[PDB]
Amino acid sequence: GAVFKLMKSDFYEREDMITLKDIFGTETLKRSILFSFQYELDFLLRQFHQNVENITIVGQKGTIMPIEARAMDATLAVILKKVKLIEITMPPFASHHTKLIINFYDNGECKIFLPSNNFTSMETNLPQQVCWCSPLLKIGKEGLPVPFKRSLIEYLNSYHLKDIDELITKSVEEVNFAPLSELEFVYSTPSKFQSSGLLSFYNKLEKLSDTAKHYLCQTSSIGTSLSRARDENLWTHLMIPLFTGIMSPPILPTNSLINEYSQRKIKPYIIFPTEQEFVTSPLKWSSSGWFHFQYLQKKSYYEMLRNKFKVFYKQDPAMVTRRRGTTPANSKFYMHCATNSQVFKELEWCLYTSANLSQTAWGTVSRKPRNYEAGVLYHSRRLRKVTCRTFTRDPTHVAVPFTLPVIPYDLAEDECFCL
Repeated sequence: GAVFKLMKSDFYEREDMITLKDIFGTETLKRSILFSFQYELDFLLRQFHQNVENITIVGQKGTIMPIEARAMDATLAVILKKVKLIEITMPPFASHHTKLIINFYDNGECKIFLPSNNFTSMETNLPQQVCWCSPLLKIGKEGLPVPFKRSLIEYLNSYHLKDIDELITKSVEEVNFAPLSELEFVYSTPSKFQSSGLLSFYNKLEKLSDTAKHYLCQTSSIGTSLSRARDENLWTHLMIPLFTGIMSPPILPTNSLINEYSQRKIKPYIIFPTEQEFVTSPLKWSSSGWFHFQYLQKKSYYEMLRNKFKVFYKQDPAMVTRRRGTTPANSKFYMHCATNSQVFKELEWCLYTSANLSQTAWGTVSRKPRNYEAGVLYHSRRLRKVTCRTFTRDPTHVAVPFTLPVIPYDLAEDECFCL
Protein backbone atom coordinates (compact mmCIF):
# COMPACT_ATOMS: atom_id res chain seq x y z
CA GLY A 1 0.00 0.00 0.00
CA ALA A 2 1.08 3.62 0.25
CA VAL A 3 3.35 4.43 3.17
CA PHE A 4 4.66 7.40 5.09
CA LYS A 5 8.33 7.29 6.21
CA LEU A 6 10.50 9.55 8.29
CA MET A 7 13.65 10.76 6.49
CA LYS A 8 16.90 9.65 8.08
CA SER A 9 19.31 12.45 8.94
CA ASP A 10 23.17 12.26 9.10
CA PHE A 11 22.90 14.04 12.44
CA TYR A 12 19.94 12.25 14.16
CA GLU A 13 20.65 8.60 13.04
CA ARG A 14 24.32 8.09 13.58
CA GLU A 15 24.96 4.29 12.71
CA ASP A 16 10.65 2.60 9.06
CA MET A 17 12.94 5.28 7.71
CA ILE A 18 14.00 6.32 4.25
CA THR A 19 16.80 8.18 2.64
CA LEU A 20 17.29 9.71 -0.79
CA LYS A 21 19.77 6.85 -1.34
CA ASP A 22 16.99 4.19 -0.95
CA ILE A 23 14.88 6.21 -3.41
CA PHE A 24 17.48 6.93 -6.12
CA GLY A 25 20.30 4.39 -5.33
CA THR A 26 18.57 1.26 -6.46
CA GLU A 27 20.26 -0.55 -9.37
CA THR A 28 16.91 -1.20 -11.12
CA LEU A 29 16.15 2.59 -11.45
CA LYS A 30 15.84 3.56 -15.13
CA ARG A 31 14.47 7.11 -14.89
CA SER A 32 13.46 9.78 -12.34
CA ILE A 33 11.30 12.79 -12.85
CA LEU A 34 11.91 15.36 -10.12
CA PHE A 35 9.97 18.40 -8.95
CA SER A 36 11.33 20.60 -6.17
CA PHE A 37 11.80 24.16 -4.92
CA GLN A 38 15.64 23.86 -4.75
CA TYR A 39 18.22 21.54 -6.10
CA GLU A 40 21.84 21.24 -4.93
CA LEU A 41 22.98 19.18 -7.87
CA ASP A 42 26.15 17.71 -6.39
CA PHE A 43 24.31 16.53 -3.36
CA LEU A 44 21.31 15.14 -5.36
CA LEU A 45 23.32 13.55 -8.17
CA ARG A 46 25.49 11.61 -5.68
CA GLN A 47 22.34 9.79 -4.60
CA PHE A 48 21.91 7.92 -7.93
CA HIS A 49 23.25 4.61 -9.12
CA GLN A 50 25.38 4.45 -12.35
CA ASN A 51 22.64 2.37 -14.07
CA VAL A 52 20.16 5.39 -14.31
CA GLU A 53 19.35 6.39 -17.98
CA ASN A 54 17.54 9.72 -17.51
CA ILE A 55 16.97 12.31 -14.79
CA THR A 56 14.35 14.86 -15.68
CA ILE A 57 14.38 17.92 -13.39
CA VAL A 58 11.58 20.47 -13.24
CA GLY A 59 12.42 23.51 -11.23
CA GLN A 60 12.12 27.25 -10.94
CA LYS A 61 14.71 29.28 -12.88
CA GLY A 62 17.49 30.21 -10.49
CA THR A 63 16.95 27.35 -8.00
CA ILE A 64 19.09 24.72 -9.77
CA MET A 65 22.66 25.12 -8.43
CA PRO A 66 25.13 23.72 -11.05
CA ILE A 67 28.14 21.75 -9.85
CA GLU A 68 31.38 23.84 -9.87
CA ALA A 69 34.33 22.35 -11.77
CA ARG A 70 36.24 22.03 -8.45
CA ALA A 71 33.42 19.75 -7.18
CA MET A 72 33.24 17.57 -10.31
CA ASP A 73 34.62 14.06 -10.50
CA ALA A 74 34.47 11.07 -12.83
CA THR A 75 31.20 9.66 -11.35
CA LEU A 76 29.22 12.95 -11.44
CA ALA A 77 30.40 13.75 -14.97
CA VAL A 78 28.63 10.56 -16.23
CA ILE A 79 25.41 11.10 -14.26
CA LEU A 80 25.28 14.80 -15.22
CA LYS A 81 25.06 13.82 -18.90
CA LYS A 82 21.77 12.07 -18.16
CA VAL A 83 20.07 15.19 -16.71
CA LYS A 84 17.41 16.99 -18.68
CA LEU A 85 16.48 20.39 -17.17
CA ILE A 86 13.00 21.99 -17.51
CA GLU A 87 13.20 25.50 -16.17
CA ILE A 88 10.10 27.36 -15.15
CA THR A 89 10.17 31.17 -15.09
CA MET A 90 7.85 32.47 -12.38
CA PRO A 91 6.26 35.89 -11.67
CA PRO A 92 7.72 37.75 -8.67
CA PHE A 93 6.60 36.48 -5.25
CA ALA A 94 5.58 33.07 -6.67
CA SER A 95 7.15 29.68 -6.04
CA HIS A 96 7.52 26.28 -7.69
CA HIS A 97 6.96 24.75 -4.39
CA THR A 98 5.88 21.17 -5.29
CA LYS A 99 8.11 18.28 -4.31
CA LEU A 100 7.53 15.11 -6.22
CA ILE A 101 9.37 12.20 -7.55
CA ILE A 102 8.20 9.79 -10.26
CA ASN A 103 10.51 6.77 -10.66
CA PHE A 104 10.47 4.29 -13.51
CA TYR A 105 12.05 0.86 -13.06
CA ASP A 106 13.37 -1.84 -15.41
CA ASN A 107 10.30 -4.05 -15.16
CA GLY A 108 8.13 -1.15 -16.18
CA GLU A 109 7.25 -0.62 -12.54
CA CYS A 110 6.61 2.94 -11.38
CA LYS A 111 6.71 4.47 -7.92
CA ILE A 112 5.81 7.97 -6.81
CA PHE A 113 7.15 9.93 -3.77
CA LEU A 114 6.24 13.17 -2.05
CA PRO A 115 9.21 14.14 0.09
CA SER A 116 8.85 17.18 2.40
CA ASN A 117 12.47 18.28 1.83
CA ASN A 118 13.91 20.13 -1.11
CA PHE A 119 16.93 18.38 -2.66
CA THR A 120 19.66 19.98 -0.66
CA SER A 121 21.88 18.56 2.08
CA MET A 122 21.03 20.97 4.90
CA GLU A 123 17.36 20.73 4.28
CA THR A 124 17.42 17.01 4.09
CA ASN A 125 19.25 16.72 7.41
CA LEU A 126 18.33 19.58 9.77
CA PRO A 127 14.57 19.98 10.18
CA GLN A 128 12.59 16.78 10.40
CA GLN A 129 11.33 15.60 7.05
CA VAL A 130 8.98 12.91 5.87
CA CYS A 131 8.37 11.16 2.64
CA TRP A 132 5.02 9.75 1.35
CA CYS A 133 5.73 6.58 -0.79
CA SER A 134 3.12 5.32 -3.32
CA PRO A 135 2.44 1.68 -3.75
CA LEU A 136 4.16 -0.01 -6.63
CA LEU A 137 2.51 0.82 -9.99
CA LYS A 138 2.85 -1.01 -13.37
CA ILE A 139 3.03 0.25 -16.91
CA GLY A 140 -0.13 -1.16 -18.48
CA LYS A 141 -3.45 -0.22 -20.07
CA GLU A 142 -6.01 0.95 -17.58
CA GLY A 143 -9.74 0.69 -17.42
CA LEU A 144 -11.46 2.87 -14.89
CA PRO A 145 -10.10 6.39 -14.46
CA VAL A 146 -8.41 6.83 -11.14
CA PRO A 147 -9.02 10.25 -9.54
CA PHE A 148 -5.41 10.46 -8.33
CA LYS A 149 -4.15 9.87 -11.87
CA ARG A 150 -6.60 12.31 -13.43
CA SER A 151 -5.77 15.12 -10.97
CA LEU A 152 -2.06 14.40 -11.49
CA ILE A 153 -2.50 14.82 -15.24
CA GLU A 154 -4.53 18.13 -14.85
CA TYR A 155 -1.68 19.35 -12.64
CA LEU A 156 1.00 18.58 -15.25
CA ASN A 157 -1.10 20.07 -18.02
CA SER A 158 -1.49 23.25 -15.99
CA TYR A 159 2.16 24.17 -16.57
CA HIS A 160 1.33 24.47 -20.29
CA LEU A 161 4.85 23.51 -21.34
CA LYS A 162 5.70 21.44 -24.35
CA ASP A 163 8.56 19.65 -22.52
CA ILE A 164 6.22 18.59 -19.61
CA ASP A 165 3.56 17.40 -22.06
CA GLU A 166 6.00 15.22 -24.04
CA LEU A 167 8.66 14.15 -21.52
CA ILE A 168 6.58 13.63 -18.40
CA THR A 169 2.86 13.57 -19.05
CA LYS A 170 2.94 10.98 -21.78
CA SER A 171 5.05 8.55 -19.59
CA VAL A 172 2.67 9.05 -16.71
CA GLU A 173 -0.29 8.30 -19.01
CA GLU A 174 1.07 4.76 -19.62
CA VAL A 175 1.01 3.94 -15.94
CA ASN A 176 -1.85 2.00 -14.44
CA PHE A 177 -2.83 3.88 -11.26
CA ALA A 178 -5.32 1.28 -9.83
CA PRO A 179 -3.31 0.70 -6.60
CA LEU A 180 -3.98 4.37 -5.80
CA SER A 181 -7.80 4.31 -6.39
CA GLU A 182 -8.51 5.29 -2.72
CA LEU A 183 -6.45 8.48 -2.62
CA GLU A 184 -6.67 11.92 -4.07
CA PHE A 185 -3.98 14.18 -5.49
CA VAL A 186 -4.56 17.75 -4.38
CA TYR A 187 -2.65 20.65 -5.80
CA SER A 188 -2.19 24.36 -6.40
CA THR A 189 -1.25 25.82 -9.71
CA PRO A 190 -1.12 29.55 -10.80
CA SER A 191 -2.77 28.49 -14.06
CA LYS A 192 -5.96 30.58 -14.59
CA PHE A 193 -7.67 27.85 -16.71
CA GLN A 194 -7.51 25.11 -14.08
CA SER A 195 -9.07 25.43 -10.68
CA SER A 196 -6.88 24.35 -7.72
CA GLY A 197 -5.93 25.16 -4.18
CA LEU A 198 -8.38 26.12 -1.52
CA LEU A 199 -11.53 26.52 -3.67
CA SER A 200 -10.94 23.11 -5.42
CA PHE A 201 -10.04 21.36 -2.14
CA TYR A 202 -13.15 22.79 -0.48
CA ASN A 203 -15.40 21.57 -3.37
CA LYS A 204 -13.72 18.18 -3.24
CA LEU A 205 -14.35 17.90 0.52
CA GLU A 206 -18.00 18.93 -0.04
CA LYS A 207 -18.39 16.30 -2.69
CA LEU A 208 -16.69 13.53 -0.52
CA SER A 209 -19.47 14.52 1.93
CA ASP A 210 -22.89 16.71 18.39
CA THR A 211 -19.25 15.56 18.05
CA ALA A 212 -16.25 17.70 18.90
CA LYS A 213 -14.62 18.82 15.63
CA HIS A 214 -10.79 18.98 15.50
CA TYR A 215 -9.00 20.76 12.61
CA LEU A 216 -5.20 20.60 12.88
CA CYS A 217 -2.61 22.25 10.67
CA GLN A 218 1.21 21.58 10.91
CA THR A 219 3.08 24.01 8.71
CA SER A 220 6.52 25.60 8.64
CA SER A 221 5.23 29.01 7.49
CA ILE A 222 2.30 30.89 8.80
CA GLY A 223 1.12 33.75 6.55
CA THR A 224 0.02 37.19 7.76
CA SER A 225 -3.56 38.48 7.83
CA LEU A 226 -5.90 38.08 4.83
CA SER A 227 -6.77 41.75 5.19
CA ARG A 228 -4.88 44.89 5.92
CA ALA A 229 -7.74 46.39 7.90
CA ARG A 230 -8.53 43.36 10.11
CA ASP A 231 -6.91 40.33 11.74
CA GLU A 232 -7.92 37.32 9.64
CA ASN A 233 -6.07 34.07 9.61
CA LEU A 234 -6.37 31.65 6.72
CA TRP A 235 -6.96 28.61 9.03
CA THR A 236 -9.26 30.14 11.65
CA HIS A 237 -11.14 32.73 9.51
CA LEU A 238 -11.44 31.06 6.15
CA MET A 239 -10.49 27.37 5.91
CA ILE A 240 -12.16 26.12 9.07
CA PRO A 241 -15.29 28.27 8.54
CA LEU A 242 -15.59 26.80 5.05
CA PHE A 243 -15.04 23.16 5.99
CA THR A 244 -17.59 23.18 8.79
CA GLY A 245 -20.27 25.03 6.81
CA ILE A 246 -20.03 28.14 8.97
CA MET A 247 -19.65 30.08 5.75
CA SER A 248 -20.62 29.00 2.29
CA PRO A 249 -19.01 30.59 -0.83
CA PRO A 250 -21.77 32.80 -2.59
CA ILE A 251 -15.54 36.38 6.07
CA LEU A 252 -16.96 36.76 9.60
CA PRO A 253 -15.95 39.21 12.45
CA THR A 254 -13.62 37.48 14.92
CA ASN A 255 -16.12 37.57 17.83
CA SER A 256 -18.81 35.82 15.79
CA LEU A 257 -16.31 33.05 14.94
CA ILE A 258 -15.19 32.50 18.55
CA ASN A 259 -18.88 31.98 19.44
CA GLU A 260 -19.54 29.74 16.46
CA TYR A 261 -16.52 27.64 17.59
CA SER A 262 -17.84 27.30 21.18
CA GLN A 263 -21.29 26.37 19.93
CA ARG A 264 -20.23 23.85 17.27
CA LYS A 265 -17.35 22.57 19.50
CA ILE A 266 -14.74 23.33 16.84
CA LYS A 267 -11.25 22.98 18.18
CA PRO A 268 -8.52 24.55 15.98
CA TYR A 269 -4.84 23.52 16.15
CA ILE A 270 -1.72 24.93 14.56
CA ILE A 271 1.51 23.10 15.32
CA PHE A 272 4.50 25.42 15.13
CA PRO A 273 7.83 25.38 17.15
CA THR A 274 8.05 27.56 20.26
CA GLU A 275 11.15 29.61 21.09
CA GLN A 276 12.05 27.07 23.76
CA GLU A 277 11.84 23.95 21.53
CA PHE A 278 15.07 24.85 19.80
CA VAL A 279 16.82 24.76 23.21
CA THR A 280 15.82 21.09 23.49
CA SER A 281 16.66 20.22 19.86
CA PRO A 282 19.99 18.42 19.36
CA LEU A 283 21.18 20.93 16.74
CA LYS A 284 19.62 23.82 18.70
CA TRP A 285 18.71 26.67 16.35
CA SER A 286 20.27 24.93 13.30
CA SER A 287 16.84 23.98 11.94
CA SER A 288 15.14 27.27 12.83
CA GLY A 289 15.82 29.14 9.49
CA TRP A 290 12.97 27.10 7.93
CA PHE A 291 10.23 28.26 10.31
CA HIS A 292 8.59 31.43 9.10
CA PHE A 293 6.03 33.44 11.16
CA GLN A 294 6.77 37.14 11.08
CA TYR A 295 4.41 38.64 13.53
CA LEU A 296 6.33 41.39 15.41
CA GLN A 297 5.07 44.16 13.09
CA LYS A 298 1.41 43.07 13.41
CA LYS A 299 1.35 41.92 17.02
CA SER A 300 -2.43 41.89 17.49
CA TYR A 301 -2.81 39.22 14.80
CA TYR A 302 -0.51 36.86 16.75
CA GLU A 303 -2.31 37.69 20.07
CA MET A 304 -5.59 36.97 18.48
CA LEU A 305 -4.43 33.53 17.31
CA ARG A 306 -2.53 32.69 20.51
CA ASN A 307 -4.97 34.02 23.16
CA LYS A 308 -8.48 34.25 21.64
CA PHE A 309 -8.51 31.11 19.44
CA LYS A 310 -5.81 29.45 21.60
CA VAL A 311 -4.76 27.83 18.38
CA PHE A 312 -1.04 26.96 19.09
CA TYR A 313 0.25 23.43 19.95
CA LYS A 314 3.76 22.02 20.54
CA GLN A 315 5.46 18.70 20.98
CA ASP A 316 4.85 16.58 23.99
CA PRO A 317 8.40 16.82 25.48
CA ALA A 318 7.98 13.47 27.27
CA MET A 319 7.26 11.55 24.08
CA VAL A 320 10.02 12.75 21.67
CA THR A 321 13.07 10.50 21.05
CA ARG A 322 16.44 11.54 22.56
CA ARG A 323 18.06 11.64 19.18
CA ARG A 324 15.55 14.08 17.61
CA GLY A 325 14.26 15.93 20.76
CA THR A 326 11.82 18.70 19.94
CA THR A 327 13.32 19.39 16.50
CA PRO A 328 10.31 20.71 14.43
CA ALA A 329 9.28 19.25 11.14
CA ASN A 330 9.11 20.86 7.70
CA SER A 331 6.25 18.59 6.54
CA LYS A 332 2.78 20.11 6.06
CA PHE A 333 -0.37 18.28 7.22
CA TYR A 334 -4.01 19.31 7.51
CA MET A 335 -6.35 16.89 9.13
CA HIS A 336 -9.82 16.65 10.59
CA CYS A 337 -10.90 14.39 13.46
CA ALA A 338 -14.40 14.02 15.03
CA THR A 339 -14.72 12.68 18.62
CA ASN A 340 -17.76 11.21 20.38
CA SER A 341 -5.31 11.97 24.21
CA GLN A 342 -6.46 9.58 21.47
CA VAL A 343 -7.46 12.56 19.30
CA PHE A 344 -6.20 12.27 15.65
CA LYS A 345 -5.68 8.52 15.78
CA GLU A 346 -8.80 8.05 13.67
CA LEU A 347 -9.40 10.76 11.05
CA GLU A 348 -12.16 11.95 8.74
CA TRP A 349 -9.48 13.15 6.36
CA CYS A 350 -5.78 14.06 6.22
CA LEU A 351 -3.89 16.03 3.63
CA TYR A 352 -0.14 15.85 3.36
CA THR A 353 1.19 18.46 1.11
CA SER A 354 3.98 20.94 0.14
CA ALA A 355 1.47 23.82 0.83
CA ASN A 356 2.22 26.12 3.78
CA LEU A 357 -0.62 27.92 5.59
CA SER A 358 -0.54 30.87 3.23
CA GLN A 359 -2.73 32.61 0.76
CA THR A 360 -0.03 32.40 -1.89
CA ALA A 361 -0.07 28.60 -1.55
CA TRP A 362 -3.78 28.21 -1.22
CA GLY A 363 -5.46 31.18 -2.75
CA THR A 364 -8.74 32.22 -1.19
CA VAL A 365 -12.34 31.98 -2.30
CA SER A 366 -11.75 34.64 -4.91
CA ARG A 367 -8.03 34.53 -5.41
CA LYS A 368 -6.11 31.86 -7.22
CA PRO A 369 -2.96 30.32 -5.78
CA ARG A 370 0.31 31.87 -6.94
CA ASN A 371 2.34 28.72 -6.32
CA TYR A 372 2.69 25.23 -7.58
CA GLU A 373 1.93 22.87 -4.63
CA ALA A 374 1.00 19.18 -4.46
CA GLY A 375 -0.06 16.68 -1.89
CA VAL A 376 -1.97 13.52 -1.22
CA LEU A 377 -5.41 13.46 0.50
CA TYR A 378 -6.69 10.42 2.56
CA HIS A 379 -10.46 10.63 3.07
CA SER A 380 -12.59 8.27 5.16
CA ARG A 381 -15.35 8.05 2.62
CA ARG A 382 -12.88 7.06 -0.14
CA LEU A 383 -11.36 4.01 1.68
CA ARG A 384 -13.52 2.69 7.37
CA LYS A 385 -11.66 5.61 9.16
CA VAL A 386 -8.20 6.98 8.18
CA THR A 387 -5.73 5.75 10.82
CA CYS A 388 -2.77 7.86 11.91
CA ARG A 389 0.13 7.40 14.36
CA THR A 390 3.21 9.40 15.46
CA PHE A 391 6.74 8.35 14.40
CA THR A 392 7.99 9.25 17.89
CA ARG A 393 6.56 5.93 19.25
CA ASP A 394 7.95 3.72 16.50
CA PRO A 395 0.63 -0.19 10.28
CA THR A 396 -1.66 2.87 9.84
CA HIS A 397 -2.66 4.90 6.81
CA VAL A 398 -0.73 7.96 7.98
CA ALA A 399 2.32 8.71 10.23
CA VAL A 400 3.26 12.17 11.42
CA PRO A 401 6.51 13.41 12.88
CA PHE A 402 4.92 15.44 15.70
CA THR A 403 3.90 13.71 18.98
CA LEU A 404 0.32 12.42 19.52
CA PRO A 405 -0.95 14.04 21.53
CA VAL A 406 0.35 17.56 20.84
CA ILE A 407 0.16 19.89 23.82
CA PRO A 408 -1.40 23.39 23.96
CA TYR A 409 1.03 26.25 24.30
CA ASP A 410 1.23 27.31 27.95
CA LEU A 411 -0.19 30.78 27.75
CA ALA A 412 1.99 31.99 30.63
CA GLU A 413 5.30 31.13 28.84
CA ASP A 414 5.29 29.85 25.23
CA GLU A 415 5.79 32.03 22.21
CA CYS A 416 5.83 31.00 18.55
CA PHE A 417 9.42 31.03 17.30
CA CYS A 418 9.93 34.35 15.48
CA LEU A 419 12.77 34.40 12.92
